[PDB]
Amino acid sequence: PITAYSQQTRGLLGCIITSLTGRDRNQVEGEVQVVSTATQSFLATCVNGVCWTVYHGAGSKTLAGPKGPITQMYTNVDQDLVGWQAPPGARSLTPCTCGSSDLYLVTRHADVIPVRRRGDSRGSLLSPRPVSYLKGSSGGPLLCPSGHAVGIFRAAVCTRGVAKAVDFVPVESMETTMRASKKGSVVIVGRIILS
Amino acid sequence: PITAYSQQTRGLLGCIITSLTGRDRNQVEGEVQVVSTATQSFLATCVNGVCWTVYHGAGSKTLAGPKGPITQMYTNVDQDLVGWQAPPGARSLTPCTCGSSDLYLVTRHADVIPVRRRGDSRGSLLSPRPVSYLKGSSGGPLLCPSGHAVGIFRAAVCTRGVAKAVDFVPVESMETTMRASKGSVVIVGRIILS
Amino acid sequence: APITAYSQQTRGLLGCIITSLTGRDRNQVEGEVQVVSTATQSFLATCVNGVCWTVYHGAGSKTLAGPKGPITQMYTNVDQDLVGWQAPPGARSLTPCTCGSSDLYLVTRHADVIPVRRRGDSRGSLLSPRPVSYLKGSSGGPLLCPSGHAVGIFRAAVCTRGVAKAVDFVPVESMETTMRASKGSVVIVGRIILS
Ligand SMILES: COc1ccc2c(OC[C@@H]3C[C@H]4C(=O)N(C)CCCC/C=C\[C@@H]5C[C@@]5(C(=O)NS(=O)(=O)C5(C)CC5)NC(=O)N34)cc(-c3nc(C(C)C)cs3)nc2c1
Ligand SMILES: COc1ccc2c(OC[C@@H]3C[C@H]4C(=O)N(C)CCCC/C=C\[C@@H]5C[C@@]5(C(=O)NS(=O)(=O)C5(C)CC5)NC(=O)N34)cc(-c3nc(C(C)C)cs3)nc2c1
Ligand SMILES: COc1ccc2c(OC[C@@H]3C[C@H]4C(=O)N(C)CCCC/C=C\[C@@H]5C[C@@]5(C(=O)NS(=O)(=O)C5(C)CC5)NC(=O)N34)cc(-c3nc(C(C)C)cs3)nc2c1
Ligand SMILES: [Cl-]
Ligand SMILES: [Cl-]
Ligand SMILES: [Cl-]
Ligand SMILES: [Cl-]
Ligand SMILES: [Zn+2]
Ligand SMILES: [Zn+2]
Ligand SMILES: [Zn+2]
Repeated sequence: PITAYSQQTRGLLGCIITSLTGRDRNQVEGEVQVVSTATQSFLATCVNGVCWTVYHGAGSKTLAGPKGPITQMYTNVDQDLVGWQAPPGARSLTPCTCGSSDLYLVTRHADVIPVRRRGDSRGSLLSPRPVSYLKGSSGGPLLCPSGHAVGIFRAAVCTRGVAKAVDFVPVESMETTMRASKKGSVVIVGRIILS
Repeated sequence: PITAYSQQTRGLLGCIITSLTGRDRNQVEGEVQVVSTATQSFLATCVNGVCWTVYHGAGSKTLAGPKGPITQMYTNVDQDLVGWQAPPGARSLTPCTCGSSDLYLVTRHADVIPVRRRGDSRGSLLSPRPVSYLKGSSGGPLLCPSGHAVGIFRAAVCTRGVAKAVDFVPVESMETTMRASKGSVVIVGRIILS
Repeated sequence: APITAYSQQTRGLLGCIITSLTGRDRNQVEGEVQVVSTATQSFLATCVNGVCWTVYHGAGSKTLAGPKGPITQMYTNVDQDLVGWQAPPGARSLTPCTCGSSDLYLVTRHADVIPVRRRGDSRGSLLSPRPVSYLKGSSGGPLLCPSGHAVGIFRAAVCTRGVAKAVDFVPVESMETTMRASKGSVVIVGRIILS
């Protein structure tokens, strides 16, 4: 069912300047936004109109947006989780409600990697890959077979440079951060379309 | 016998434009090229006129050339291998025929690390070093004592931040690849051998 | 702890790049630990007795950008992963520790003050482990005793499964053994003030 492809929209130049100005008037499209500070790149996934990514990529940094920089609405260092108001045009994934243990991690290179959930915030890859297959995909989505968000990719367990299992912030942890709330900008340099 | 030294030729700014334009009018020299996207760096080894490197660094990107960007001539994801037409000026290594297990790995820093081959695509360092010695040297060559290409550095077995063994695409897999068949990757430096 | 810290960014990537090329940094220098960068990677440097020390695996044999142009290395020790420059005017200097305490504190680029238990000449254990990301990019940062004196600089970490448990450092002694025995410039892009 689940397939994906990537689209690069900027170079490092556009990125650098966008970061400095915090002003991105490119058209936002897709559910998964390929994201970057000037010095490191990772993914940001959208759920419930909020654009979620990891703190170990974003920091407390703002998001470059059409009317200037967007301050983080949510920030949870303990859960390695931040979130901005999703910019106009960005599609939002719906949270999973079926309880499927068969998860699908989508990577920055638009690979769809099977995972079996074996814990609340953790699961094993059905076939190990070199860690390069995952690196730079933090803040990417884990999807159930219906393509609903179960959680966002946070870390991976590896040995001898081969990743055997993953760690993610579940979608429930987001609801808990959301309720509990109640120099450079991060830049959208591409996206990953789903289906 | 084997020795090697490095030469940088571009800054990151130079690299950024050369990447976007896709046009590199610099003089290509050496057998091993220090290569970079705008955002990561590794190596590319030339063998029999083909300029090889790793997919996990270069993706499916073109290579900035003196008459515009050059499209990958080979792309084997499963082996983590990509190849371009070697750009004019580059020198080319010849595959090893002597079957030696005494390999020698050349790094981006130009260190010549002795490796004992212990499998088709696998070998051990005679004395371990910190992973930082190797990191960024994917696409670099592993050389027999006579200075010929046996393979191409791909990944490393490390623990506690020290590298003990390596994994490399053998020069035969390249022959199999050859038989079967936004930004450009940029040459920002090179490594001269002897 | 009597020891607390915060960081100040002073440059961005474009600013860093130019300054690397020129090797001329006219920015006013402050604090003991300097956030340091080549164009393509970033780490830390610590001042002890007028000498600004960092890791070779970050700086190599690069000059340091200075107010009257680039500063050649005063000490280089690749066996120990150690390099040092004359501390540029403005830079405050920590003092070597003499109490022989084993209750060390690692300071990171994100201004975290991590407890460590010295368990060897040049090695220690984190009192409570953390994800490796907490340490990455903090090489050349200070390990301090309870009195805020230097015992050594952060060099490497022992990790498994993405969690850092122990660390490896150059002792301050080894620097005194270096002191007796003996294209781009590295650029300061921020600092970390201690107390
Ligand atoms: C308790 O739950 C967790 C659980 C985890 C926590 C945590 O995970 C960070 C993880 C640990 C480390 C890691 O997994 N390995 C070394 C193993 C090999 C690589 C595995 C491949 C991919 C991994 C997803 C990934 C990644 O792609 N990152 S990335 O995109 O490349 C990038 C650096 C942003 C550019 N994540 C990641 O690589 N890294 C950090 C922190 C926090 N860090 C900080 C600051 C100081 C950086 C604050 S919080 N917290 C946590 C909490
Ligand atoms: C079956 O044989 C192999 C066998 C291996 C395969 C594979 O190896 C990638 C390897 C696994 C990981 C790794 O070794 N460690 C974590 C251990 C610590 C570091 C050891 C130091 C240096 C290592 C050589 C090195 C390196 O220098 N890389 S690099 O230059 O710095 C750089 C990021 C590109 C800039 N290689 C590398 O670091 N990494 C990838 C893929 C493919 N990946 C993909 C995409 C999605 C990225 C497609 S194919 N395939 C494979 C196949
Ligand atoms: C004998 O004592 C030691 C002992 C160790 C030696 C050594 O260790 C460097 C260590 C080994 C490797 C490592 O620990 N891991 C992969 C594990 C996961 C990460 C742990 C997190 C943080 C670590 C502190 C740190 C760091 O933050 N680095 S950094 O800032 O990000 C950066 C790349 C510079 C930008 N250091 C570091 O990560 N790395 C290298 C060399 C030498 N290297 C060279 C050249 C060839 C590069 C010359 S010497 N020497 C040594 C000597
Ligand atoms: Cl390691
Ligand atoms: Cl800048
Ligand atoms: Cl923090
Ligand atoms: Cl990390
Ligand atoms: Zn579902
Ligand atoms: Zn030979
Ligand atoms: Zn003391």
